[PDB]
Amino acid sequence: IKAVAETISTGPIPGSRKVYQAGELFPELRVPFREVAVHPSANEPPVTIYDPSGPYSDPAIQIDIEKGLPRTREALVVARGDVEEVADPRQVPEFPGRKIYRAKPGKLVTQLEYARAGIITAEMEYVAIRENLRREQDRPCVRDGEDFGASIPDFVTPEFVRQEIARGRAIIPANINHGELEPMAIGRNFLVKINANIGNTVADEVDKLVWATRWGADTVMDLSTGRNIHNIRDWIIRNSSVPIGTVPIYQALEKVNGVAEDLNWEVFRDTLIEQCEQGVDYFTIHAGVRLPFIPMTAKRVTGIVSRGGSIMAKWCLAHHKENFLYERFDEICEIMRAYDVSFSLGDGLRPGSTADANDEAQFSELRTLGELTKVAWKHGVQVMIEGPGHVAMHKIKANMDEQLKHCHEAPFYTLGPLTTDIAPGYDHITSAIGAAMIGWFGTAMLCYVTPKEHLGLPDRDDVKTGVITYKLAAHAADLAKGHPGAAMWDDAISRARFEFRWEDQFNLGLDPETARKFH
Amino acid sequence: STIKAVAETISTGPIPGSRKVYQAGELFPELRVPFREVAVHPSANEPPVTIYDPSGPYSDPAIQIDIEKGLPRTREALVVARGDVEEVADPRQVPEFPDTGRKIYRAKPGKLVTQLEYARAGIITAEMEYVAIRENLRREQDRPCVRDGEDFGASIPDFVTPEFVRQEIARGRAIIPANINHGELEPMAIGRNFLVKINANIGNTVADEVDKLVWATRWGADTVMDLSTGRNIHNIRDWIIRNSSVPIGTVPIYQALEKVNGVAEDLNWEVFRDTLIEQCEQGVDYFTIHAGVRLPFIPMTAKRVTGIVSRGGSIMAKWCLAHHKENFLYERFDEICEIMRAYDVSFSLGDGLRPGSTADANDEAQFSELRTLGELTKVAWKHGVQVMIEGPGHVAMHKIKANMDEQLKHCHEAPFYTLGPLTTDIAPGYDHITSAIGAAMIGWFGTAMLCYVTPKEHLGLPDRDDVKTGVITYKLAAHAADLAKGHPGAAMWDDAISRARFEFRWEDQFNLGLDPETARKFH
Ligand SMILES: O=P(O)(O)OC[C@H]1O[C@@H](n2ccnc2)[C@H](O)[C@@H]1O
Ligand SMILES: O=P(O)(O)OC[C@H]1O[C@@H](n2ccnc2)[C@H](O)[C@@H]1O
Repeated sequence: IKAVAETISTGPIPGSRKVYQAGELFPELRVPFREVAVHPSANEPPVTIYDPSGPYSDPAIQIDIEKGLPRTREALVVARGDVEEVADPRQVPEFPGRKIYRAKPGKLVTQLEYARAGIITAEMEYVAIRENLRREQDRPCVRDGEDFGASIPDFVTPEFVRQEIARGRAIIPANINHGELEPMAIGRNFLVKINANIGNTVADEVDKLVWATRWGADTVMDLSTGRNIHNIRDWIIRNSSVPIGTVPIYQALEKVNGVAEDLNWEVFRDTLIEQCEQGVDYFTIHAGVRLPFIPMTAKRVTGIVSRGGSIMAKWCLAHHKENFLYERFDEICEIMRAYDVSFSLGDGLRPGSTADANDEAQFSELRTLGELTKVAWKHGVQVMIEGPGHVAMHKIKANMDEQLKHCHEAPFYTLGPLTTDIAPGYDHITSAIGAAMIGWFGTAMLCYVTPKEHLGLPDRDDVKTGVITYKLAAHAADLAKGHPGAAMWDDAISRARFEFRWEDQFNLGLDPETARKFH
Repeated sequence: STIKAVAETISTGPIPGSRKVYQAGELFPELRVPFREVAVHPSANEPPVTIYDPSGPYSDPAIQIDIEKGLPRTREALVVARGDVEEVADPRQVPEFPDTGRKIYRAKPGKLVTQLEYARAGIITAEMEYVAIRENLRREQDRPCVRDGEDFGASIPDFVTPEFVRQEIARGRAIIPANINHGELEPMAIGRNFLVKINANIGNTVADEVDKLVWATRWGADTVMDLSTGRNIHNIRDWIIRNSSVPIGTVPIYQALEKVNGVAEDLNWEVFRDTLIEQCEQGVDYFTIHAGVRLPFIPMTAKRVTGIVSRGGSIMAKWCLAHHKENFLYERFDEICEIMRAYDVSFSLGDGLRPGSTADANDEAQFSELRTLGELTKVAWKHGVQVMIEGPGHVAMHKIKANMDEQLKHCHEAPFYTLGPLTTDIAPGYDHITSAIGAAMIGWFGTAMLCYVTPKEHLGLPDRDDVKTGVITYKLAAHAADLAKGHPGAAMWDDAISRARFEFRWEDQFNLGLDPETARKFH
């Protein structure tokens, strides 16, 4: 509590300052960016950089993790008139005022539902502003890139955001119970986003949360297992300005003392409700691990490597019945749409080795995920699809084409891929290669990999390394795609290099203090 | 005294988890071709895994290292045996290395001497069999084979034979950098149809540099370049070459420039010429030479974001603008070939006009130079000199294939040798990563050798630890390319380590990684 209050890193990002752009449709919005001014003699405008760090890097805002972040999104949600306060919330150190919400009976609360109704929500304008990086349409816009048939506009408008969401091609993860959130969008026609994984002291985890988003993590997932992951997660969500994801089966397994066999729908249901009221923005759910797909993995070089996938497979095998997450998929949807939680359909059968890439198991699950996508959309629930994994370079394009076709252009969310298995200790690098390429091919979010992958638990230095690696991978992809806003950054830093403006070069880099130190 | 400094600092002995093994030549029965081998747990019932090993005798317990004497000159006797070279009457003489045991050689007038000349003459040399054996990683030659990859129209065989190697050299599509005066060399091949090689740069105390050489090759550097500037550069380089089992490259203009006291305008042919001969006799295996930076090309760089970033290129640009004359490396190219051919030194045609930023990638100057390199290539071949081509640079991902396409066409499939490329400019201090991305991709598209990049790129001088990070980063990039190309030897390594991860054989997982000590420590 107090041990965290000091250990966490706050203050402006070295070389820059927090700036805000206000909304027009919703005049009270303040959309955050960070700004990097260069030498006056350079005679250039400051450079605007996308910033997921939150109020933590704004000295005007008092931080107190014991109280949580300001709930600056709560008012915009209540004002829509479709949510009511939950009379008696579910209940499980404890986090020390916050009302808990749920859609009114018969009301529609998801971003997808709103978008299909023709409605531009506050979150949507928020995202449109955020995605433009304060660029003005004052100069001609010439595209240099190859985006493989994507529809990235010269300039994002709130109406474009609504169009993308309504068609299922973008999502805004935004539980009505995460009032702290600074809205972001995931989708091919926007900037490539990245995810940081946290989870095994409360301070340590909040710390990694703040550290991860300080350096550019766009979402964070709390992958905690073991004792007291509910209370733990309170501390993270209340103090997070980025979307927070989870794998609900992890906690459900704990309730049944780590026995996959003893898992059931009731425990999983209770867990969902608990996490919905908590403010979790997306759930990874391995509903595509079907009974008959499991024997397809017996011949694999590395079997089933997914944690969530292994758990479901163990249940299916012990009972010899169809995956109950797959079975109750409609009932899962009826819960999530009441709070606007997004689906992240998991790859239980992802390749754990390049030998296993693009095999029958992986693709069978993938095509099943596409089917479930349409069922999710019918209930008005937003979706993204999870991908591999270990994939040699010549198979990465093929991964992307299978997803695009079989999953109806829903956003893709990958773990790497790692492009070779032979370099433990450097897996952030083997995966950065695969991550940059697949993002180029159209992947919307990249889950990070740290050097400790396959070996140990990431400390806050491994977290940073991972985040910086994936930020540069994501940006390399934006640039190759010809994203309208990518090359101003590269050109700014390159003009500084040219003129020997060493300080501007450091301040414009993903990691200014490391660059200055090495110089 | 320097010798104590050196012998104490350098890392020697078995590479953790593996042991030096040799395969004997058959065409040349005295050849001993090195690999390293990693045995896995007996309960796995698997043969040891054979790994390509450029570490040299430093990790061979059968050999007693002694830097004062240099490395075993195991190559001298095969060179001499051909009867095409003779001792130099009066060798050029420039902490000095005790170079008393080494005869210096030069081609006899009218004799064949270069690997390219022998190859075109239908001759299979000791270096050719050596590399063919090496490239096979001790795999079984009489075996059905089916390849899973996409090599974009390469000509990779299921199994490398000495004649395949000869054929590749003769058409100019592969080289073997091997100066007759580098008797310590363990021969290696560079070519699209062989394993992707990597290069580590060192240079700026002698013991500092010899350590980096040993450290670099220990972790998998296939060649090394001594990019030293300033004073003592000839004498330092003695300590490197005599103690290198890998090919050593330089950029001769760096030294030529020092002889004329930093003034690029005072360079001239006489000083360049004398530099070439000195390094030829020293045993330098390849010369990066920026002969494509032509006078009319220089104003094209004016419209660039970062202009001319090549050090060698900038030096030549300065000379040209000052004397208002065509690049003399270009004008006297013929004479340069006649010198190199007499010692079998390979050309590395430098990219003086490479893009220093993604913005300038694939522009007029870059490609104008590339087509010129392509024309110099034919002239070099006419003189019987081996050639590889140097390339970018900073290039965003979507422009990378186009680079390979232009190179293959205009430079007639000669081997390509890239520095990265870096695929974005905004991560100083992580440029080994931004460039690993480009390097793996262009390796996949057919690039033969990848010049590495460390976290210090653009910022500082790499220390011991930066050199290793760069080397490991490029080894995995080069391997990622081999795997994606469907190279017949690549999958075995990845599969072995994946079986170890699956069966929870931690020791084996550690030992089969590019960096065993790190993995064990992280675990
Ligand atoms: O599938 P398992 O349970 O192994 O791993 C879940 C974690 O891996 C991430 N992921 C992303 C794509 N595939 C998997 C997912 O977002 C979460 O961070
Ligand atoms: O062009 P300059 O003189 O800056 O750099 C030459 C170094 O950079 C390497 N290189 C490789 C491809 N392009 C450049 C070349 O092999 C040598 O190692």
